[PDB]
Amino acid sequence: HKTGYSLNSFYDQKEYMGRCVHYWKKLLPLLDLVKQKKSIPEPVDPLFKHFHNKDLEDEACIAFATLDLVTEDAIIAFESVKNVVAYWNLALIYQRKAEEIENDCLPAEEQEEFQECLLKCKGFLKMICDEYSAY
Amino acid sequence: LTWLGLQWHFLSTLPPLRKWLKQIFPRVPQETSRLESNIPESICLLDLEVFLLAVVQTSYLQLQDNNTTNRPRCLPLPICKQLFTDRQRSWWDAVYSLITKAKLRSVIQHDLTTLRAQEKHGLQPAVLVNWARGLHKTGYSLNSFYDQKEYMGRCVHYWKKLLPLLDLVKQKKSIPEPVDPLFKHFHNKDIKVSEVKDLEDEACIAFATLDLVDGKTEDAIIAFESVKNVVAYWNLALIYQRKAEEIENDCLPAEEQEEFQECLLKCKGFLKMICDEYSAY
Amino acid sequence: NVEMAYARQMYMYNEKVVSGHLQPSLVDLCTEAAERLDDKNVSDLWVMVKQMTDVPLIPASDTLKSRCSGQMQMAFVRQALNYLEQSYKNYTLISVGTYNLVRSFLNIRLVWALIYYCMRCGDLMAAQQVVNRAQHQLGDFKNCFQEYIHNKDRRLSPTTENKLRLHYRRAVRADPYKRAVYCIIGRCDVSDNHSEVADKTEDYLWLKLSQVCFEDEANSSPQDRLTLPQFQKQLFEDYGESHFAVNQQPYLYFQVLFLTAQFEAAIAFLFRLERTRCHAVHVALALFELKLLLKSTGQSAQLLSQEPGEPQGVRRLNFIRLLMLYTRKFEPTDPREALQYFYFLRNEKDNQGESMFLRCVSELVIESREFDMLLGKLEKDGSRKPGAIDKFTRDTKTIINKVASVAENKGLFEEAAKLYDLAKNPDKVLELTNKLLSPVVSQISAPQSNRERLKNMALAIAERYKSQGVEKSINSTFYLLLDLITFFDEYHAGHIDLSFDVIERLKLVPLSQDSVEERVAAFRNFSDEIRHNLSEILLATMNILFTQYKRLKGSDSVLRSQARALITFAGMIPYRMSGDTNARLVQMEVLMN
Repeated sequence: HKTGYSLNSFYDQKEYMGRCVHYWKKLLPLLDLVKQKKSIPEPVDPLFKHFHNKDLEDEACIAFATLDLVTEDAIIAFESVKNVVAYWNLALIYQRKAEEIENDCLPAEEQEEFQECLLKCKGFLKMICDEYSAY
Repeated sequence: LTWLGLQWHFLSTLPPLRKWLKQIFPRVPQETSRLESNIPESICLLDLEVFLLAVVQTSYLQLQDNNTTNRPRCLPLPICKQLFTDRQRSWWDAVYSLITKAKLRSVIQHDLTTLRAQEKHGLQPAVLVNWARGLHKTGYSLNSFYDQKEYMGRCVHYWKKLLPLLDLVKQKKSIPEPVDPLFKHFHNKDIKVSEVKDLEDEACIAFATLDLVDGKTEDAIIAFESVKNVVAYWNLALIYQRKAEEIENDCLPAEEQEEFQECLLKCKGFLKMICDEYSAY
Repeated sequence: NVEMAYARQMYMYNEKVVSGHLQPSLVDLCTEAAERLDDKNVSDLWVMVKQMTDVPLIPASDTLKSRCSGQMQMAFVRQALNYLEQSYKNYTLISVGTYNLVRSFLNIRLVWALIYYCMRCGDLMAAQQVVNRAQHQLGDFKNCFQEYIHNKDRRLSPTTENKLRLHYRRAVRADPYKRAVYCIIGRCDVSDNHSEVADKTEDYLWLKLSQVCFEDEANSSPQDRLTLPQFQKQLFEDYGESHFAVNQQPYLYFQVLFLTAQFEAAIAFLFRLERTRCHAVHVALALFELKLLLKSTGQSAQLLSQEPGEPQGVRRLNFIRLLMLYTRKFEPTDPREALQYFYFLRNEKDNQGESMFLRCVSELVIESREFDMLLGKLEKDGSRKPGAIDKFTRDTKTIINKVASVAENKGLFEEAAKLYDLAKNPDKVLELTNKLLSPVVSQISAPQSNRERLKNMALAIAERYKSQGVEKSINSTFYLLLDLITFFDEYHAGHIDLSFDVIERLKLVPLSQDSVEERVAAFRNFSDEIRHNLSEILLATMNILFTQYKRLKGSDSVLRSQARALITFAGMIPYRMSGDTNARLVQMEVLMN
């Protein structure tokens, strides 16, 4: 997804989001198995069976919001996920609409960027760029 | 509404359907999520404007047919009689009831299945051809790309749906229809042998233009370098200018020669162009 | 039997749906067959189905979300509580008019009694009558009831409901009808079941529904509020079925779940009920045709599978596996019923991208083997007397073509060939015929070695195509197979003369030293199946020349010339054949030398 949203091409974002959602979807029902239970009984190494390191909905709705974005329903769908990318999308829609027009939409930017600051204190480079410039 | 549309038709100028329908239908969004679900409660304004388009065309055709061959051609509201059909009024009744609202979905379900050209319908190619051209004009009208794109969506949908049915003119009926489903006629709606390829080149136009209104300048040109008309060359020429605004030199004689193609096609005065070449060239 | 009543129902519904006439009523048709068929379980259960599901629809492209939008709960409670009141009063008429039945019923068990009777008979009118009757000492209950009857969903004012809560907490906490009314109306004593008047399970649940507060009033106190997740969760998990008496639950717990909107749950339980297999199938199919069933992705997965990320508890059941198992019941006699069941499949998405009904048709009907009633008969004339497949669709050609594709994948040679031929598939028919005839050509055709039947069938398809005007390459290839077969029959009978005549007639092998070049220049123009027969043909022809030379010796220059021509052909041929055959040909040349 990162290398995909790097580019401009719609016909590249397409396949990149497709494979990203596919891998998250494949992992997803396996992500349910983690309750003191056996992950995959693999005595052999399939190609990569590693210990003490290893042990799609959110990016899907992010994808649908940026889909309709690529400006009211944009914010509508942007206010459904709540990660750093959601808060950032809402922050920059706020700045875009309220550079030099109205005040109370600036505290919106403020409080949301402070959710993002509490997120960046939490070790989140989950934004495409580091927040050391955003906050 | 239908009398006004008929008059604008006689005056050879398409209606401002979007304004009137925005005024009547207040809250309906402009598009649909999926074009496969027979969803009566996912109405778009554009489905309704498509109904209105073919309703105007059919009503005008029927009044033309009704032994008018009478200087007032539209016969103002009080003097004339019903111009649309009774079942179109039924669609109007039930859809308006649901929009400006125990609910039976017979009329609306049957009629959405017809309109969206999903699994089973009855209406014949000239219908979707005129629909597609009307929505081509309505999409080319706005400067807003955000609406242009979904309007190209409508054009492209009707077109790709007309493709596989229209190839059925090989000494064969389109569809045996005892009942007039939504717009069923003859000696107008039957599409002859020659204009199929014409519609196909127009469909190549519409598809490449869609992907131009979607950011893929690569296969946009890949597709636009296929048909042998004026539209392809004008598209490519604007594309060369735009993409090589201040990039390279060698790709400018290319636009030069393609505009010379367009000049050889203007020498015969081809008015198929939207804006006159005496301005662009 | 009752399966057959439901069957005739299904056949009529499917014929109407196909012919495109006005919508047939699955729900009323089931209830009506139940009206006729003296199964009180059928009558009551189907009337309950229609009378709880007869609410306003809302497709809105959202199945579970439309079924879970609070107004869905409001309409559910409306139909359910009204039907319950009506059935209670229709039993009351036995203790018996309305108020007379209610009083004689208070005595059948043995002003609040009359107002409670109006509540349990569904009459806000009689409630207000007894209200204005006893408004002397009760005061503001009349006004709160009037506001309840002025708000159509019986939704009280928030200040009024707080007043009712504090009022039942103050006084009615120690008249049971007054306590029940004040609590259910003011959303009070939500924890209390008020067991003083609560003697029925469904009535208790409807009282809890009257206690249910559906809105996000952040100023609604913590415990006196009922949310749908809490109520349905305690009802399904915590209440359990072994408490709800699974014995009478064949009419009762399924009913409680279907009236509290545990749709796939009721369907699962009544599917586990033996005598309710076809019933559960019919109810679930009605709902899913209404698009009401929230379905599950994986088919192999358990009858109820819960997706990851789905609202906690919303049950997604495999309609695929359900109806497939339900059709595996009567698949052995009523494949017509298999088709009438498949009628729901032709619109969905099979994971590869195939039609579900078409996949089921191919697999099931091919396994069922009744072709003439299944897809049609290529009659004595060769027209396709169409099967029930053209009785549901009009694309029997694509049906037989998908039959040919799935049958190719399923290794059925004669069957795939029959299906493709019915679809009029020339290349596929001829190619399968060539693959089959490559092994059955030379094999010693004993009495019924499948050899004579293969010859008759190949020649029959050949006469059909040739007589009707059906390419030339494959056609002449078949002619070559027939010629080689007849010549092999003569060689196996010992007819050396006719064998030589036929070998000269087919003009494939070098009969003269200068003809090796021409036959080798032609050999590259043959089909590979001919390169498969050339080896045996050459062995047989060399042996024939040797036998003719033996006759001429025991009774030869032309025979030796033919042996040398055969040597030249077999040596310069681009087919690297078994060296043993060349060795035996050289041995024959030597014994001729």
